[PDB]
Amino acid sequence: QANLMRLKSDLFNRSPMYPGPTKDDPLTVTLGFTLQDIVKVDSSTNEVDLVYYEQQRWKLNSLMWDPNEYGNITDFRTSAADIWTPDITAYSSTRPVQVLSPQIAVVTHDGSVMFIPAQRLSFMCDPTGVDSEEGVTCAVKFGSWVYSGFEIDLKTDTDQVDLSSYYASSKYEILSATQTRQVQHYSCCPEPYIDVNLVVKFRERR
Amino acid sequence: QANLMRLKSDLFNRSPMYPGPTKDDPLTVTLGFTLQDIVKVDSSTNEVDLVYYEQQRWKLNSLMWDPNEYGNITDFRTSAADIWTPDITAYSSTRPVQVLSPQIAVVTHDGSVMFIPAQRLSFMCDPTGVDSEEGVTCAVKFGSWVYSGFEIDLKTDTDQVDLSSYYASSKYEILSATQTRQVQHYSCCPEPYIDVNLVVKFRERRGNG
Amino acid sequence: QANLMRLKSDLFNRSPMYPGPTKDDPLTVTLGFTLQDIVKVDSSTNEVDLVYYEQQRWKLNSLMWDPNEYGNITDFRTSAADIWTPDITAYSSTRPVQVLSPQIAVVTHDGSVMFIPAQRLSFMCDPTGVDSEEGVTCAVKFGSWVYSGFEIDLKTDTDQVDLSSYYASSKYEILSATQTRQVQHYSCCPEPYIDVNLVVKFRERR
Amino acid sequence: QANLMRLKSDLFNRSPMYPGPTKDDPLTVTLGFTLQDIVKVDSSTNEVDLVYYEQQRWKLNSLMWDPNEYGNITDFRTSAADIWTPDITAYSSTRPVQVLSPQIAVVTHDGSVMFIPAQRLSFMCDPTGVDSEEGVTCAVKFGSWVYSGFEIDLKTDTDQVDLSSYYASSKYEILSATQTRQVQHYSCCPEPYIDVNLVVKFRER
Amino acid sequence: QANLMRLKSDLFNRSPMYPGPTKDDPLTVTLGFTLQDIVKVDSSTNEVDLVYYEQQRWKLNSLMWDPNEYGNITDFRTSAADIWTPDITAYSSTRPVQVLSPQIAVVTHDGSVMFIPAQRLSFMCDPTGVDSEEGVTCAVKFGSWVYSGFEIDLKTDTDQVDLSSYYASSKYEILSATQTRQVQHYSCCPEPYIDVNLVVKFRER
Ligand SMILES: NC(=O)c1ccc(-c2cc([C@H]3C[C@@H]4CC[C@H]3N4)cnc2F)cc1
Ligand SMILES: NC(=O)c1ccc(-c2cc([C@H]3C[C@@H]4CC[C@H]3N4)cnc2F)cc1
Ligand SMILES: NC(=O)c1ccc(-c2cc([C@H]3C[C@@H]4CC[C@H]3N4)cnc2F)cc1
Ligand SMILES: NC(=O)c1ccc(-c2cc([C@H]3C[C@@H]4CC[C@H]3N4)cnc2F)cc1
Ligand SMILES: NC(=O)c1ccc(-c2cc([C@H]3C[C@@H]4CC[C@H]3N4)cnc2F)cc1
Ligand SMILES: *[C@@H]1O[C@H](CO)[C@@H](O)[C@H](O)[C@H]1NC(C)=O
Ligand SMILES: *[C@@H]1O[C@H](CO)[C@@H](O)[C@H](O)[C@H]1NC(C)=O
Ligand SMILES: O=C([O-])C(=O)[O-]
Repeated sequence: QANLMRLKSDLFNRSPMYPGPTKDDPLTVTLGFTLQDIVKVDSSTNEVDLVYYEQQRWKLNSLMWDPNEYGNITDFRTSAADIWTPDITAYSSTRPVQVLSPQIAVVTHDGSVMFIPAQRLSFMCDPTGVDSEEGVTCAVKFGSWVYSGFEIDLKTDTDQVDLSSYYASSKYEILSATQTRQVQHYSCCPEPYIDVNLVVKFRERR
Repeated sequence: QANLMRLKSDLFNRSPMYPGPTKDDPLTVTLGFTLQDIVKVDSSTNEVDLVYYEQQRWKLNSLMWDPNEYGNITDFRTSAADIWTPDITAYSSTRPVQVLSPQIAVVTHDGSVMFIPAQRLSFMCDPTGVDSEEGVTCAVKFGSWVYSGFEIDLKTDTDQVDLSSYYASSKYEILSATQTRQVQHYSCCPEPYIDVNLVVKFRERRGNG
Repeated sequence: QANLMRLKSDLFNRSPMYPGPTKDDPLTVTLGFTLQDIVKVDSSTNEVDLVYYEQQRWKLNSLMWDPNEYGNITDFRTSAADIWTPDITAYSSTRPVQVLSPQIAVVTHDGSVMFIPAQRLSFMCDPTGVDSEEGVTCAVKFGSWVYSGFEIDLKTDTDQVDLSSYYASSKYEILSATQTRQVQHYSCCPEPYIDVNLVVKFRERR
Repeated sequence: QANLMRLKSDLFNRSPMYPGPTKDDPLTVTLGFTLQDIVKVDSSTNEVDLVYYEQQRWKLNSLMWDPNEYGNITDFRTSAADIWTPDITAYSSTRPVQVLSPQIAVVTHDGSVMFIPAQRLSFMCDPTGVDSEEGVTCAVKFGSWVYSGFEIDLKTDTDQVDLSSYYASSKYEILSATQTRQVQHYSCCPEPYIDVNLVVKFRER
Repeated sequence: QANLMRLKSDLFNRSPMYPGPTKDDPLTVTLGFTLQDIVKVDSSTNEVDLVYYEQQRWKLNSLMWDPNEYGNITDFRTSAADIWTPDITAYSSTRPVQVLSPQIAVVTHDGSVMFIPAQRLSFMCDPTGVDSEEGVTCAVKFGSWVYSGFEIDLKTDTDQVDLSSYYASSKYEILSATQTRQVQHYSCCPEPYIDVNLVVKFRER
């Protein structure tokens, strides 16, 4: 309708696109995971496949509007191609991430943005011992590929992974799943990089 | 020809694209399934592969026209890129959906749209006992990913899935299948979300009953 | 060369694209198949894989020209993305069709268009018995996905599938292969739909 | 830098794109193969997988220039999307060809173009006997899909396939590899079609 | 924000895009590898699968700017499609390379560009004997596909591959990993081509 069409036009067609965060105007991205299934374990390559969805949240000044000038609209759905999105990357993936959900985000009038992509990820993980009582632990770090802590900081609202949608007839049951902010120093690069460490302990269901 | 070119120019070139539904102007989408084949079952990963086509139907005021002004055209075929389509998503898929049919919809002069994508889906299903007489039951929810019940509502014209085109020499025979509207509350989000729940009961092709 | 550049400019840049057939201006598409190979049979999923090319031919008034006004040019090759092409679809496929030839068509001065895509198709077929003398029969319907018989009719020039290019060292030999126009109704839709039914009888090579 | 930006602007941004060859102005494409590996043999489906690169060469008047008018530039690299390229197709492929090299060509001042795509190809081949001393022979034709011999002719500079880059630890050794022009008639079509027939004899190492 | 939007507009919207290096304006690209995992070995096809990231660095005058004129910005992140990038190719790949990281580079005020793509590569490698204590050695050359040594030269900062992110529970342990500039003369082409040779010696853990 007319009001939403005006708002989208005023936000996206007038200005050039947001060029991303800088040292003077840094950005904090909130991350959270909802784990749906450990689909597959490969003991001959030490790869494990997860299905999850990842809640991403950030805020920009350039996406603010006054609701009363646009028919009391407080939020709207928009294609993720119309906006900047953070370059969050699994640091130990072995295949390109597969997208399982529409590339659509929600923008709120205060400038906040929320994007919740469902994904299937293959990553490095040794499953030896998964058929035992103690189970096995594996971890994967999620963070910006190209932005140091001076441009992108991360945090979580909770260190507990949401397990309320976990597939009840999975081959594997979860013993614990946590999501924790940490600071990393890489050999390539003298600046600190932030990531959220997803740590999942699991075993064969029996 | 001339009259259709004129109609498509007037609908798509003059105005900006429809920005999707809102709370003030919500939308109801009708869904229905025609199940063609259960292609395979993976008992080591609890994945099942379905081939089906999915009838989607909705109505917009912005796609209305008077047929008298356009050579009595009452409908037309158009690329699904030319129009908004609902973001209907399987909630327990394990692979991206594969598209098996041309991305083309039919628009009618009252503003109603019909779009019938044929798809192959891998989703989460435990096939233990599929080789029994009783068979196994599995389910997958289809609904909007991003829109709550305040912007998108769903319904079916019937709760009976169409099985009249099911592949007769499939490895799996279908005993029954239903498609039912339901309301969901996810822990991420306070608003109700609407889905259609596809339930399929099946077993390895034998037989008895 | 100057004449062809003029012709293509006059046909494609002076007008909007052809919007496809209608009830008032319907179209007949001629189909024929040339079967190259039955590559693979999967008896665990009842899928079979063919390689073939599919001659498509139709005629539009909007693609006519006088050869004497364009240096006696009687036909030309053009990208299939520059023209409308029919949405011919296999009705029992189990995977997206794979394209094995360049997406180029030939337009003739009478307005006729010929497009001959080579394809690999996986489709529903029970191969049980293929290792016997009687072999096995399988079938797949090809037709428009969205256009009824009132907008697109189909026909064939012959009911015999061309086997003159069939791979002589294939695992499978062809006993017969036919292509036949059919009409039927679907529950979705009030009008009849036209298809061409590809019926192939084959057995393991002896 | 400035002289190359001028030359490219003058060749591509002025005139419309080359519309391909015609009966009045036909084109000869030179083909040659460099075989890197026979990677895979599937005896259950009679498919074989090659990795190779394929030298394609042709010449157009609309790509000519005088070096002296452009800072002594005698050739340049450009995206293969910026130009027309020939629709050379394997006639017995069973999968889409996989592209293993960047889509960049080299244009020279006489109007000649050279494009050398690296490719992995699955094609129809019965490998029964590959484990013997005699080995097995397999063949695949490369030619235009849509142009007859009246618009596109083919040739080779040599009948021998270049084997100097063949992988020394491949499962298969090459006994011979030739590339030969031939004329073909298909039942679809009354005109002759030209192809280069790649014939490779090989056995297990 | 305002200053970065001005700078990007001034670098990418004012001028035509860089047309790549020439003989009069050659370019040197620095390469370095960080090996993360030997994921897979296929002893029936002699293919091996590596996961790594590859640091690429080069420098262009046309990407230079004065920080004082742009709010003291010394560098910025930009999409790799907005800039020219070198066509670095693995010369013995058997499949298209898979991209595992965002296609974003960092440009610095002196005109230097750094791009560090994460990749998965299948390449030709005989793994027979990987289950022994001696292990096996494999090599793959990385260089420009279309530019000779007269337009693109390569170098490394160090001969030693970075193994500090190597997956500790990999099926395979690394015995050595080096990256070495070499000069190649191919039978197709009479000019020298530069590559960096990645040599990895490994065995089952
Ligand atoms: N300040 C700079 O000039 C700069 C900063 C960062 C990079 C950069 C770093 C990286 C690495 C940091 C972490 C660890 C591996 C990968 N992600 C990737 N891509 C990049 F472009 C390049 C140049
Ligand atoms: N009111 C808001 O600001 C809002 C509303 C909806 C979302 C949103 C929700 C979702 C979730 C709802 C259901 C359950 C999981 C996924 N599908 C996905 N993507 C989204 F953008 C984000 C923000
Ligand atoms: N008259 C209309 O409003 C109309 C007509 C046709 C369609 C339509 C039909 C179909 C079905 C007909 C055949 C059988 C399955 C699929 N192909 C697919 N896609 C479509 F858009 C939709 C609406
Ligand atoms: N003269 C014409 O009107 C004409 C000429 C050629 C074609 C054509 C031929 C072909 C076949 C010839 C060879 C054998 C299989 C495939 N390549 C493919 N695609 C085409 F468009 C169509 C129409
Ligand atoms: N000067 C020229 O006319 C020229 C120069 C280079 C090429 C060229 C070379 C190559 C080869 C060099 C290395 C060895 C195999 C492949 N990569 C690939 N693609 C190309 F376009 C073509 C023409
Ligand atoms: C928006 O809010 C105002 C203030 O409460 C109200 O009067 C008005 O009816 C609302 N709706 C529109 C469409 O303006
Ligand atoms: C081109 O080559 C000539 C002859 O060697 C040389 O004298 C001249 O300086 C060159 N011109 C340019 C513009 O580089
Ligand atoms: O004539 C036709 O082609 C028709 O009516 O479909």
